[PDB]
Amino acid sequence: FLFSMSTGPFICTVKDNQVFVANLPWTMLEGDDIQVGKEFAARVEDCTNVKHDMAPTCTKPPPFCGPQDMKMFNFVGCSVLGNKLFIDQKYVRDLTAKDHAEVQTFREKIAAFEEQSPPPPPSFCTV
Repeated sequence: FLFSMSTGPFICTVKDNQVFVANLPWTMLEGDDIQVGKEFAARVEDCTNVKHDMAPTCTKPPPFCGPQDMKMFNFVGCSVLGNKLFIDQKYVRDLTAKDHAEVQTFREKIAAFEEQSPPPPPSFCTV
């Protein structure tokens, strides 16, 4: 398809200080949080690969995994997670009001297309 959407929680882990949420580079840990990232990452690997348990009671995601109920929108060319934009799996910027407007226009066009010339992806998916 040309669109998919979901609500958290998403899989969260850390590699080389980089926090990944839904496979996107959400934020990077510094200072006294670095070791916390290491412990968490270990916990995630143990929970997932050894216990075969992905429940938060096992993984215990720290607050740096972001809001556990944030929304994700996937378009052709880019994705929005929470209020952050990613292109080619790289953070671009925080969404602006205009960006949110494009998201709703796209959702409304996808709806139109469904009951129906598919909508083009939001302009922010380019460059």
